[PDB]
Amino acid sequence: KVGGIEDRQLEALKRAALKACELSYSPYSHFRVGCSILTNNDVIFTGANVENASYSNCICAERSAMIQVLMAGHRSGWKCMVICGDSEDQCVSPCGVCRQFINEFVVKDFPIVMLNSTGSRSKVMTMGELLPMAFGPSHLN
Amino acid sequence: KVGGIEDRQLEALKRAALKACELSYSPYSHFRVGCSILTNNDVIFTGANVENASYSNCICAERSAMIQVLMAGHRSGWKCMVICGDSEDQCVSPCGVCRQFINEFVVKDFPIVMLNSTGSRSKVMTMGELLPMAFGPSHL
Amino acid sequence: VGGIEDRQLEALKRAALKACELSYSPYSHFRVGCSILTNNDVIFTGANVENASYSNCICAERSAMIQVLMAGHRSGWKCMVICGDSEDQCVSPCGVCRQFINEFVVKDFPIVMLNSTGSRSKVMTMGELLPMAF
Amino acid sequence: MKVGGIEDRQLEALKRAALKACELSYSPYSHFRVGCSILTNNDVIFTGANVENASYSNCICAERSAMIQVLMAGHRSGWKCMVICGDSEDQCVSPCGVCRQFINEFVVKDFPIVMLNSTGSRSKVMTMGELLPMAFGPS
Ligand SMILES: [Zn+2]
Ligand SMILES: [Zn+2]
Ligand SMILES: [Zn+2]
Ligand SMILES: [Zn+2]
Repeated sequence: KVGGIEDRQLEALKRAALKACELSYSPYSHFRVGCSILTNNDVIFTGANVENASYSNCICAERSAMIQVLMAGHRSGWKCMVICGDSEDQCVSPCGVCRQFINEFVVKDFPIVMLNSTGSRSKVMTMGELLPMAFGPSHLN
Repeated sequence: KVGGIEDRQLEALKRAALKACELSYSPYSHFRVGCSILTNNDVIFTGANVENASYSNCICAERSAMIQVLMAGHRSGWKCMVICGDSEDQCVSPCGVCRQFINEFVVKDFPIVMLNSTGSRSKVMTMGELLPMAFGPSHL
Repeated sequence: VGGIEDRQLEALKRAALKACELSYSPYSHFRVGCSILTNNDVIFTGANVENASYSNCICAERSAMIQVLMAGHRSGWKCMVICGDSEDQCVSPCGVCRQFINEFVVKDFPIVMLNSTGSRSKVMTMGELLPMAF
Repeated sequence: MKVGGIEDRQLEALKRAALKACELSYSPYSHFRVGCSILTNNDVIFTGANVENASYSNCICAERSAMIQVLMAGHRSGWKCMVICGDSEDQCVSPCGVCRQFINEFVVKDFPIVMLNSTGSRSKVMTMGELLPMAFGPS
């Protein structure tokens, strides 16, 4: 149940993620996704997916949330991320594009909580687990 | 230039875009770009480019700025956008990816102001001029 | 089309129309086809490829360009035709594709856009479609 | 033996094709070249290289270039193996999250992905399932 995070904080994060879905702009898939991030200063940021007529332009909820955090000055030290989506049964897991984005700013043990639309199903995995052998700045020279 | 927008607001937009470059995360290209957007109720949002080891994952300043706007619940009626980048002489222009993103939320007369790195010069173009015969929902 | 022999343009339009059969689009069901004429007067074709993650979708224009580039033609393309799944409206390239094309062609590069059947056509240069390119 | 289900000759041929595919790379911004090779069910080999753009967001990795080739050739599934090799000598080139999500759309969980360094010195074999767990895929 996510180490390094108070029960109240985790409860708050999950509430923030479900509510973030309301900010979704998805007139093409109609599939809404919400995401919340807890900073090292215990501040909560939220994001939602934003689609576009040109499908390549879609921005996921996770990336929206991270953009918000980064623009607010929080370069690192994030404590947790919660992702919630309009999936009735299965939990919403971040897509590869988002995993690559998250990997750029968090430590290997960074916790990512994935929920289904109501939170009746949940899973917790670390950044390291979701993106093994991550491609990073080390591959450049 | 830039009708329907007071000069006071345009000026404030220009400085915000200039200063937005400081929020950039570009440890790879080292090229910084700042963007500011004025909403219909005259609130200013700013954004900067965010790079990634994987070039595919980079987010331009214009898109980071629009994300800020959208996540604040302003899904329509933006009044103007100013882009400023680390370009000595020439005015930084929005790439095609960002033009397509912007086109999704603004009218054709939407003004896009492009500044040089110092903000001593500018060039104004409308969304319609920057992305003619744009791919839109009507097509879908 | 300036500088394009009519037999090349006709062949291009035909290649674009049939290219949409290579499309993988189970999400939008919107099939798009694209063909490119090399300076070599060789025709290459592409179709859109979608993905569960919309961000990963590759348009037909880009699939066609990948094909041309992987064949070793990094310059001198003569024309491009795009055939969209829009019945009564010519399909125009999205901003992402315009930026991609701009990387390899001259400002006068012609881009022909057709509706789903090819009964309607519209031509525009690269420079007209992406003014003041980045 | 190195990779299950793949003959030693085939693989050898794949590694050579991937290394050679690097010369087709268009990378004037990062200068980092990447080559990729794919073995179809039909035993045919396709190759691809990375293609960059002034707008970094528009870059297409070698893995995606090779898959576009395969798909446009009519091979919608049943791929046997994928080989990836980059300019990085001191370590193998692993696919970025973008490519993993793309590959995941067309292959089975046990699909083998071979990663090599610039020369071929180092190598590592991992399956699609290991590279992208809890994948947000078609299934
Ligand atoms: Zn995602
Ligand atoms: Zn851009
Ligand atoms: Zn496109
Ligand atoms: Zn990649």
